[PDB]
Formats: sequence, C-alpha cells, structure tokens
Amino acid sequence: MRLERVLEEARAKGYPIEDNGLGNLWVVLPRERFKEEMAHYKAMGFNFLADIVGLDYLTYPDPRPERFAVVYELVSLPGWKDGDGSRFFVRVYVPEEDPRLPTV
Amino acid sequence: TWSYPVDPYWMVALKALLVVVGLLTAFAFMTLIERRLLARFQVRMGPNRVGPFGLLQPLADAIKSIFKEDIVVAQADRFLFVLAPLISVVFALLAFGLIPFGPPGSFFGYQPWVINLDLGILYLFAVSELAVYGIFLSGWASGSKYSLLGSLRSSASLISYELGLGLALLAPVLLVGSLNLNDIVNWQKEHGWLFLYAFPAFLVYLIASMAEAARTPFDLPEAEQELVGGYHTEYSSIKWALFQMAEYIHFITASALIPTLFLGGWTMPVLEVPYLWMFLKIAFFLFFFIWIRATWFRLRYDQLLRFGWGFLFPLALLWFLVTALVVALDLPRTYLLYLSALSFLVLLGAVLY
Amino acid sequence: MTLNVGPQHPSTHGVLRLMVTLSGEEVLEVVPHIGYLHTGFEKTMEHRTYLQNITYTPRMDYLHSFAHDLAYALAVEKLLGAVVPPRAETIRVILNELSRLASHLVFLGTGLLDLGALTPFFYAFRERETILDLFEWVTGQRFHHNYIRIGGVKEDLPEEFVPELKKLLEVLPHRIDEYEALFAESPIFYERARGVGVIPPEVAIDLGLTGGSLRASGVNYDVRKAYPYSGYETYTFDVPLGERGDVFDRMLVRIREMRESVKIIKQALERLEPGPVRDPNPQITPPPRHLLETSMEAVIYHFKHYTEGFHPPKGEVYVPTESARGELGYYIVSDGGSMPYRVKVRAPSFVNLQSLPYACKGEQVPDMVAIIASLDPVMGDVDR
Amino acid sequence: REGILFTTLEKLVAWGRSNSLWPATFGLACCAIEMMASTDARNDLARFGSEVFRASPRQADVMIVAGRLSKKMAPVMRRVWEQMPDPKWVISMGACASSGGMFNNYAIVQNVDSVVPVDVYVPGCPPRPEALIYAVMQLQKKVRGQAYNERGERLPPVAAWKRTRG
Amino acid sequence: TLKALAQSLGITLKYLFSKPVTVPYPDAPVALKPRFHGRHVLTRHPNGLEKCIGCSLCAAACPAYAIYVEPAENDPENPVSAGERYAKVYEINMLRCIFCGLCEEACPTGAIVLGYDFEMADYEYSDLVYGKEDMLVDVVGTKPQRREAKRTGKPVKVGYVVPYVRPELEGFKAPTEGGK
Ligand code: SF4
Ligand code: SF4
Repeated sequence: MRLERVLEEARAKGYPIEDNGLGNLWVVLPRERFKEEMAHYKAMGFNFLADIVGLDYLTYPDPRPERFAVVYELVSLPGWKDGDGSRFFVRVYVPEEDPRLPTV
Repeated sequence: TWSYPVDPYWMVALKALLVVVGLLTAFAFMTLIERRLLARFQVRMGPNRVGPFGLLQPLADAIKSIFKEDIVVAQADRFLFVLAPLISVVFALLAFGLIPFGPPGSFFGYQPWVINLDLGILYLFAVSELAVYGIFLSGWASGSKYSLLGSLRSSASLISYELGLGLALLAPVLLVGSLNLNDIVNWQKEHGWLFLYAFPAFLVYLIASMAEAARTPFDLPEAEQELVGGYHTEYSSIKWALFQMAEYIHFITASALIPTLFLGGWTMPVLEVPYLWMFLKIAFFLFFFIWIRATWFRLRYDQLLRFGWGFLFPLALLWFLVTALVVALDLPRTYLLYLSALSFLVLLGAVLY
Repeated sequence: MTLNVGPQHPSTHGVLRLMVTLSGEEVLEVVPHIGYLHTGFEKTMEHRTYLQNITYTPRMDYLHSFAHDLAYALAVEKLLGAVVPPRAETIRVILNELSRLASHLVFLGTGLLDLGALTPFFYAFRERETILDLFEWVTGQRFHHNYIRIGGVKEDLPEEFVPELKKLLEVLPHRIDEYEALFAESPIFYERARGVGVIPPEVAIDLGLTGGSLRASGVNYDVRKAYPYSGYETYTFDVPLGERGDVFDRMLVRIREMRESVKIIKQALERLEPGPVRDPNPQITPPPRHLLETSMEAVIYHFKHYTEGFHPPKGEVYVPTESARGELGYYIVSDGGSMPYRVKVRAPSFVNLQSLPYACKGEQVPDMVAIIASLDPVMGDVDR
Repeated sequence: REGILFTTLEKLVAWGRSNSLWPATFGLACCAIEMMASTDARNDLARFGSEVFRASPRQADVMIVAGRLSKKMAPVMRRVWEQMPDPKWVISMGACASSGGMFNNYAIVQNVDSVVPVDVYVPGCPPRPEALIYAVMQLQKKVRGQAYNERGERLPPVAAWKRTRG
Repeated sequence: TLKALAQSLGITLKYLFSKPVTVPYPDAPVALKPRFHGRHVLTRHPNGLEKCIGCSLCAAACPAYAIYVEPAENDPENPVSAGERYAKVYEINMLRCIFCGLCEEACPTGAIVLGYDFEMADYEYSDLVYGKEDMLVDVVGTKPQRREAKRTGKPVKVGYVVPYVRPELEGFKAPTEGGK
C-alpha cells in the first residue's frame, strides 16, 4: 500500500514491472536513476532494506538484457510504528563491462 | 612457647619431610574428590574406571606431565622461567607447619606441629605477600604483554584483598591478648569459639579469604575455560601442574585457617578427637566454598575492585575499631557478644524480602 | 592497541579474528575479520538436485535445522504450487517448535558456558538430550533430518512419540523456571548484563537485526505474524518481547518463547489425527514403494523421480519466514533444469553481525566477550 | 628419554600416557555441539583422564580435528598442532573432516589428513558420541601398541612420526 | 539479589543426592529407536538369495557418490541372486557415506538397510572403505570389532538395544533388550 504510491510512479516512469503469480514483484530500472528513486522510497516510509542478491546470467536458456543483475528487497516493517508489510523487489540489469553501481 | 615443648633437629626434619609429601598425596586425592564431587553435584557419573573410583588416574596424570618437552620459548629468559613457578610452590608449601593438628604434646607425645613460633599471625600475613610475587613475575617472564596484563590485574586485585586480611587479624589478638595459635585456641578453650565473639569479623575474614587464589572469585582471569591466567598457557608440563597445584594448596591452606581461627581445630568441649575434628572443620568449609564455586559466577574484577575496596575493607576495620573501644576500656566481653550476634542477625535478616 | 583475538577461542568457537582497537583498558571499536570458513553452498546446490539440496539445508544450522529445511521446502512447494496435508503441516510445526526449544537450550547452554557460572548448562543439556531422543525416535537421526519431504513428511509418526511427548511437556515448565531462577536474581547477573548490549531500535533496522534482537529490543516483528505462514494463522500464541537492546533483555525473551512454543505444542496435539503425510500427486511426488510391485507407471515414475528428478517450471521465488535465528528465506531462481540456476540464502545472523562494531562501541574489555555471545553466532550464516 | 627401554618403564609410562588423555577439541562445526554433549550429561570422560576439554595445547596433546574446514584454516591448524608438546595424537573426528563428506569444492579442504598426519579416523557426521568413545578406546590400546591394521600390520604408538614432530 | 543464591544451591543439592541419570557406555547398552541409522546391511531372502541386483539407484541418490558398484549378470544355473543382474562388486566408502537413507528409498530390492552400527573407527584410510561382505546381514560386528575378536579370541557385543527390530530388517537379530 505504501507500495502503491511507488507503483503509480513506476508506471508513470514506465519501468517494467515483473510479477510472479506467487505475488512477487520486481521493478526493472536502469542504473543511473536507481539511487535517487530508492532514496525517495526510504523517504516515502520504506523501513527495511532486506537483501541484495547479485545475479549472474552468464548462461540462461532465455535472453536477458544483461549478464549481471542486482536485486534489492525493500520492505516496510508493519510491526514497527510505521510500515504496511510492503515488500517488493527492485531489479536492475547491469553492464558486464562496468561492474559499477552506486551503493545504498 | 614459653611453656611448651621442643624436639631434636632430626625429629623436626622428619616431621617436615613427612608433612611435605603428605600434602602432595593430599593434593592428588583432593583432585579426585573434586572431580567426582563435581560430577555428582551436577548429577553425573565421573571417574570410576581405572580405580575403582578413578583412584589411579592422578598417577597417570602425573606421569603424563612428565616425559614431555618442557622448554622455554624464545623471547623469554631461561632463569626467570624456571624460578617463576618454583618460588610459588616453595612459599605455598611453606606455611602450614606453623599451624597445629591437635592438643599439645600429643602427636604420639610429640608436638603437633612442625613449627609453632610465638608469632602466629605475623608469619601468615608475611607469607601472604610472597605468592603474588611468583604470579606477576611469571607474567613478565613469559614475554607476552597479554600474559603480563592479566597478571597485573590479578596481583593488584589479590593485593587489595590481602590488605583486608590484615585488618582481620588484629581483632583476635585483642581478645586473647596474644597472637600465637596455641593460646588463641586455648582462649576458645575457656570462653568458646571465636566467631561468637566477633561474627562480622568472622564474616569479613571469611569473604576475604575467598579473595585468595582459590578458583572461587572464579574469574581473575583464572585459567581453565575462560580467558586465561598469564601464569599458564605459556607453560608446559610439570610447571603447569605446579601452578594448578599451588592454587589448590592455597585453597586448602585457607580452608584450614578458618577452622584455626574461628574454631579450635580440635577444641570441642563435647569430645576430644584430635585429628578427626580437624578434618571435619576442613571438610565443612571446603565443601562450602566448592558449593559457592559451582553455583556462582565469574566475577569481573572491575566489579570486584569497586566491591572490596569501597565497601568491604572499610567496614572491617570499622568493626575492629568498635571492638577496640570496648577492649580498650576493657569492658565486659559479653558486650561484644550481643552485638556480634546481632550484626549477623541483621545482615542475615537483610537477605530476604 | 589493536588486539588480535584469533579463531577457536576460548570455547567461543567462531572463526573470529577480531581487531580490537583498545585504549588499553577499553574497547573503542572492533573491526571483525571473518570468513575464514565458507563453502559456497549456494554454488554447490546448483550442481545438485532439488532433492539433494535438502541435504545441504540442515548443514548450515547446528541449531534449528528444520527451519532452513522448511524454508527451502516452502519455496519449492510454492513454485510448483504443491500442497501439504493438514496432518503433515501439524507435524511440521511440532518439529519446528521442538527445534526452536532445542535452539534456545543451546543458546542458554552456551550463554552460561561462555561466561558466568558453568554448571546449569549440563541441566539444559539433559533436556536437550530429551529433545534429541524425540528426534531420534521419529527420524532415526539425532539431528539433521529429511523427514520433511516434498508434499509433506515422508512417513507416519511413531506411536511411541505420543507418550514421550506428553511426558516432557510435563517436566519442562518447572524446569524452564528453574533456569530462569538463576538469572533475574543474582545481583551480579545484573552487574554483568544490564548496561551492555546497547543499540537503538532505529539502528537495529539500519544495520539489520532480526527478531530476538529486534524483538530483543521489544520491537514486535514476528514474521509468523507479519507474513503468517502455515498453520500459525490459526494458532494462538503471542509475541514475547523485551523493550531494550541489551543482553539482559534477550535472555529473558528466550525463556518466554519456550513457554509459548510449549503451548503451541499443546495446541498441536489437539489438532492431530490420521491423514496422508505427503501430497498424493505422484507426478510431483515420488510414489509409495508398496506399489512398485503393482504398476509399471509407478515403476517408471519412481525410477525417474529418484534418478533425474522433476523439472519445476521457470521462476524466481522467495518466501520470508521466521526462523529461530531471525529472518529466514531463500531467493531461488530455477531455469526449469533439474537443478536451480540460483540459490540465494537469506542468512540472518550474518546480517546481524554487521551490527557488531556498532554494538560494541566504547565497551569494557571483559564485557566484550559476552557481547558477542549474547547475539548468538552460528557461523554457517556468516560463512556459508 | 620418554619412559621406555626397560620392560617395566614402557608399560608403566605407557599406561600413564594412555589413561591420562586430555582432549583439545577443534570445533568449527556441528561436532562441537555434539562434543559438549560428548562430555557430560549421559557419559563422562573424566574417567578417561579428561578435565581438559578446552583450548590450550598447553593443557593437551590429544588433537581432535573436529569438523569440515576450509583453505583458510589449514596453516592455522598446522601451527596450532605445532604449538603442542612433543608426543601428540591426531584424531580425525567425523566425516566432515575425514574426507570432506558431501562437498567437492575449491573452498573446502577435503581429506583433512593433508594438513597434518592422522592416526585415528572416526567417520560419521554426525557420529554418535559413543563412537568417539570406541575410538579413543582404540586410541588407548593403539598407543599401548596392542593394535594393528586390518592387515595385521603393526604401527608406532604415536601419530607423531608419520611426518615431522614439533 | 541474595535469596536466589541460596535457592540455586538448594536445588543443586537435591540433585547431588539424586542418584544420577547418565548411562555408562559400554556397560549398559545405548538406547536407540528402530528408525536409527547405522551401517548399511545388504539383505537376502529366505531363499538364501541376496535381494540386491546392483540396482544402483542409490548411486544416483548418493550426493557423495559413495558407492562403487561393478555390476554383473547372475549365473543362470547358480544365480547368486534370483535376478539377472547383481552387484559383482559392492563397495561403500564410509569415509564419506551419506547413509542417505534416501539410498534405501531408492533401492528397490530393499537391499540396503541402515544398521545399528557406529562402532567404526580405524587408523587407515583405505580400510574404511567397507566391502560387500562387510556390509551384509551376515556379519557379526564391525570390521575393527571383528578383526579384534579374532586376534584376541574374544567374542562380540555391540552395546546397543532397540525396543524391537525395525521391520525393514528381517534377517539379523540385534540385541534388543534381551541382548547388549
Ligand atoms: S561430519 Fe556431519 S556432523 Fe560432522 S562437521 Fe560434517 S556435517 Fe557436521
Ligand atoms: S542395494 Fe538395492 S539399490 Fe543398491 S544395487 Fe542392490 S538392489 Fe540396487
């Protein structure tokens, strides 16, 4: 729900929105715009950055935009005085050539 | 002695020799009881094989200790290394022959001590400085500043407590008007056992002797299953055994003195059984500490330093002073009796809520 | 000075190399240096089957083994959409909570051992044995288990399981109390613990701490409530909480948990009756072996299952769960092979360790030992 | 110069050595948690010459290499081994150590025996505590020289002359 | 505070006089449950015919790859197992055996059935890759146990008991509360 004001935004910014029928969601971003976007989220009341899973798609039986892909899991702890349980992933495909990305 | 026996140089020697090795065998079988009594205490079977009751296991242990490398490591000096345990054991051994074992001229008619002096208290007090010497020396010897630092803690603390023991021993000297053991014993022979007379001095003494090396403040860092004492872990074989040995010898020495002091060792108007009565008092306190030792914790020396220094020692000399007032005007000693008893009663009542 | 506390010491048995910047009488900061063990399970398991991976799951949690296992199980189960019988699910919670108790037993056992008085450990261990005896019964294994199987556990409970289970629930309340009895009074207990273990709730999240650290600071955050997963929805129980980050608080929490766990057991026993123990879709489940005798199609599927093992469809999956040790979860990408294309493990304790230089700011030197211990290191999280 | 070379001495001393075994465990695995179990609480070890159960080689010479290990641990362990006194025994406890169980990987070290010589293997991860008891009974009679191999072949009464001792 | 300290002692003292709860090994047999997993036994029929056919299903199951199995086709006149295939070599490296148990589950002959053994430990690497004939339902101990029992001339024991056999085993009778 905290999520939703992110979602309309994401849609507005045209970011592709992955969804598994298991109700897991990724948001496909470029590298550049990430940091700030993600800044805005914490501000928007995102409690808890749970994960960073680095992905190697060296060999995959389908095409992907990039070989290296990061994925953040952000969460809103509802058991905290703020939060809604709003948990979602952000995926960001990553050039192999530059293994860079601004921290969080 | 000005009214007490003497015996040949030879007989003196024999008694000494015996008493030394007696305390070896003592230490051995003490370990056994400690191990087994520990097991049982924490509902467990123990040494029972190689015995029966693990009897011969200490032999094995000793034998293990020998036939080993026993070397000095680089960045230490040889002489110091050798001396540093040595010292501690000599002076641990030393001081026990002072104390009796029974009524006068009654160790088969021969005197029930190995030395007896005329100056009891002093000797004890004096010996108390010399163990800690061994300790810190070892630290330094080892050449790890890690070892050293532990030893500094140790010694510092020990020495702090050492002083309170001093303030304790004045008090009975008042009462008897003397410091030799025999007379002191005999004082209780008429009036009764000395803790009656001065329960808080009994008390404060008791808890100060805890503060002896005895594995019973039970952090120091002690060695065996914590951050270690620096008098160990930079040691090897037999030398290591010696240190361990020493700690225990202290333990029992202290356990003996407390009977000496507050009871007579073998005074008991009910019956005279010399040797028996000695052991029984020993036994009591022995177990008593061990029960504490078990069921109570490792104590940060930080806490301890705060604890003894600020509260415990000042209250002990305070009690002395009071008693000195009474004694100076030489008033009914009944007058202390009430109070001693009461203070305990107070401080006992204080436990529960 | 920068003091170097190396691995395997003294009986704290983290691989721990610790650079303690000291004032020579205080701790300033610790730069922990770790990672002296590691495997790369995550790698290896892409080179084993899904079935096989279940071997790996309890092999990185000495404590609550079954939780890892469960969490991994769930993830798979979700992915191909498989369901689990109610009775199965009953059993699963029972084992889980039994394993939680185990964990706690070990936590406090070590707590005592680490420092403070040594002995009560042995009593807590007596109980642990009892627990172990229960595990032995049902899984033939002291610990590590495979009883849980896909679709639900792989065979029925012992009858023998019922007597003993009651039995130990009788004894434990009283026992639990008596361990607790050692702590809350002992004014020395106070003087060793209360002041230390500090960290703001705010920073607990920033540096990442998980329940029984976070909830050790009394911040309600049961993942079993927040993302309630199976059965727990329909089980009452409450959250045990502290109200500040200290050792002191932690310790008491755990005791309360155990009691909650026991009530859940109690609840469970009521809800227990006959039923199939795993999913009866033989496509996705290995078939009963009492039927090889019978059909070919059985034989075929059987053979196949235990050789090749199925193909789940393509997908990533994650489920958050509440382990004993905190936020647990597996992020699993499968490419639809017979092995996954990614096994990410969410290891809580590892993240919880990040908060150590913080946790151990400006502390006192004998205290620093305990402050590590109090947080609970299982090195598997860290090392992986 | 170690208690041998008269009928008497060697049996004597060997009994001494054999019966006083002081375990230093080298946990880094699940083994440890079973090891604390292995100590107490069902069975004892104090009746096998053990109050030593703890981390000083300054207290022990019985090396129990207990658990699956990595590359990073090899020189460490080596050195720890070295900082023991001259006679010393190597138990290789459990599968995880002994040949690397179910891991074939760069990270890990397989066949712990690589790092230091061994005299006793005791498989199983987990094993039973009791197996370890059986193992030390072995090790007892092994250092007693009343042992062989499964081909009847005798062997030294120590682990420590299979590669260099120090 | 202070009260507790006393209470602490109290309970422990109770326990002191309590006669303990521990069991000596190997002087009262360890208590095991029938599902317990010891050393694998290779079973046979009352037809005196080994169940295993060198099914080698296990081998796909073993993540450790702990099984070296040379197969063979049975004698037609004297088949060592009724089947047309058997295990001409059956080796297990116990040094890394997973004792999968899944092993058992895959084997269709039910050849492999975990034992109640654990009394295994020896000094030599290559002795601990237990062979076929050590892995039967017909041996009377562990390899070192047995090897000891010949040189010593002593008999056997194994120091465990279960409540009763596991149904899976149906050959060998173990000590069960009534043996040791
Ligand atoms: S053999 Fe098993 S119990 Fe031992 S360290 Fe390896 S995985 Fe753990
Ligand atoms: S033991 Fe069973 S699974 Fe293994 S080869 Fe024999 S019949 Fe096949």
